[PDB]
Amino acid sequence: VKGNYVQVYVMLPLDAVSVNNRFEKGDELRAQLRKLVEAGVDGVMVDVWWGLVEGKGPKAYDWSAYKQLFELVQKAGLKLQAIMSFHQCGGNVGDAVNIPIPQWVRDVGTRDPDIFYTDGHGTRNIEYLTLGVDNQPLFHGRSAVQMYADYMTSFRENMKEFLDAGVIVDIEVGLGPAGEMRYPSYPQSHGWSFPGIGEFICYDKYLQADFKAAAAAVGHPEWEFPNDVGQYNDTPERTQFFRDNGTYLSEKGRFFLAWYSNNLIKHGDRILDEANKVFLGYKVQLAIKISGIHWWYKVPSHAAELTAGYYNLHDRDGYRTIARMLKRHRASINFTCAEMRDSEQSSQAMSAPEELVQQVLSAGWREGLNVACENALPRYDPTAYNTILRNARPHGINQSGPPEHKLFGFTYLRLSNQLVEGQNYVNFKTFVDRMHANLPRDPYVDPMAPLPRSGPEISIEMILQAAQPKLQPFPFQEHTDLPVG
Ligand SMILES: OC[C@H]1O[C@H](O[C@H]2[C@H](F)[C@@H](O)[C@@H](O)O[C@@H]2CO)[C@H](O)[C@@H](O)[C@@H]1O
Ligand SMILES: [Cl-]
Repeated sequence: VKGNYVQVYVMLPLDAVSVNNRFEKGDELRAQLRKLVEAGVDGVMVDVWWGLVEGKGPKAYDWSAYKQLFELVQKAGLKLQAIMSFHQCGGNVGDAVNIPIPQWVRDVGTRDPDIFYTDGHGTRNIEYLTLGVDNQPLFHGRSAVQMYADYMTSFRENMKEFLDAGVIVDIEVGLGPAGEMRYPSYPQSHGWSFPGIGEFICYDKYLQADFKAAAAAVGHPEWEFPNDVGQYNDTPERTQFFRDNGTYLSEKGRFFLAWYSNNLIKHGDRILDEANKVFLGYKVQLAIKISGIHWWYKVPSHAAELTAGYYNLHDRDGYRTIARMLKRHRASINFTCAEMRDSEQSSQAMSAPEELVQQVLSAGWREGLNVACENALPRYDPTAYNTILRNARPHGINQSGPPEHKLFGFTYLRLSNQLVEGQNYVNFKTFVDRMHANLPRDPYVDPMAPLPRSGPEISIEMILQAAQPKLQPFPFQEHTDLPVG
C-alpha cells in the first residue's frame, strides 16, 4: 500500500515575508502550520522573492526574514519547497501584494527598455527580464543568468543548515512571469481577458536580432514576425494566422513558432544548468513550472498555447520537447490544473484542462521525470479534491505495490485562515488522508539522493525529436477509486 502515498504541500501566503522584507506573521503562521501538521501535510511551498532579497543593490542579499520563516517551518516539522522567484508579484489594480523585481534592475530598464519582454505595440512588461538578455552583461556588469546563479548561490550558502537538516527538499526555478516557463502572453495589465488568444511577446530588440540571425541562417533573411495574428482578446477564427488551415501551417509560420518555443526551451536549459551546478551534492530536486493554458486546446491551432511559447498541435507534442530538455538535469515538472474538469469551463473558451493535464503528465512520465501538480484556482470542495485524486493516481490504488504512474507530489494553492477552519479544514484533512492512501504521514517518504551533475548538453535538434510522433496519453480513470466522501 505505501507505494501509493502522494505527498501534499501547501503554498504559503504571497506575503509570508512582508513587502518590506520583514517577517511579520510569526504568530499567525505558527498556529496555521500546526493545523497543517495536524491535518497530515508533508510540507509547504514559498516564493523566495528576488525583489525583496536583492532589493537594495547588486549582491546585497538580505536573507534575514526568510531565515526566521524557515526556522518556523523547521520547528513545525514540515518540509519546504523554495521557489527562486525572479518575477514580480502582483502589480495590477486591486492586487493585494505587490513585489516588483529589484528597483536597481528596473533602473537599468529606464535606459535600456529592451530588457523587458515587449509586445507588437511596444508595451514593456516589467514583471520579468526577457530571455533575450540571459547572456547580455547589462546589469552593472552581470548578465541575467549570472544574477540568477549568484542569487541561488547566496541562497545555498545562507540556508545551508536547512538544506543539511533535510528541511528544504525542492528548489523550483522561476523561469518567467508567475515563475512559469513561458512568455507573458496573457497580461491583465495590457488588457487581456480570458479567453483571448494572447500575443507573441518577442519584440524586444534582443529577440528581434536573434530572429533575424536565425532566419538568415536558413536562407530567409527577409523574413519577419507574422503580422496576421490579431491581438490579445481575439479568437482564433478572427485571425489569418490562427484560423483553421491558417498561416500557422506555412513554412514561415512553422519556422517562427519553432524559433519562439525553442528560445524558451534554451532559456530553461541554460538556467537549469546553472541551478544544478549550484545545488550539486545537496539532497534536493530541481523543478520548473509549466503554465496550464487550457483555453483553445480544442481548436487545431492551440492558439493560446502557441503565444505562451508551448508549440503544441495535434501532431506535435510541445510538452514532451520540454520534458526531453529536463531529462539531463533530472529536473521535475510542476504543472497546474490538477483540480479542473472540462465540464466546469466556458464553452466559448474551447477549453480542455483534463486532456492537457493528461498530455503533460504522460510527457513527463515517458521521459522518466517526476511530475507534480498544483490547483490553478482556489477550491475547497470535495469535487475538486476528487479531481486532484484522480490525477494523482490515474490508474487508482495498486494493492500489490506502487501504481504504474502517480504524481510525485501535489501543492495546494493556498494557505489562509479560510483553509484551516470549519468544513474547509475537514474536507482538506480528508483529502490529505486520501492522497496518503489512508496511511499516516510519513516524513521519510521519497528520500532525495545527493543531486548529481546534469548530463551532457544536447542540441535543440536532439530535443525536438521528442515532438513527433505525438502519442496518445496514458488512459486515466474517469473517477478516483478513493474519493473523499
Ligand atoms: O506562490 C506561487 C506563485 O503563485 C501565483 O502563480 C500561480 C497561479 F496563481 C496559478 O493559477 C498557476 O498559474 O500557477 C502559478 C504558479 O504557482 C503567483 O502569481 C506567482 O507570482 C507565485 O510565484
Ligand atoms: Cl517514444
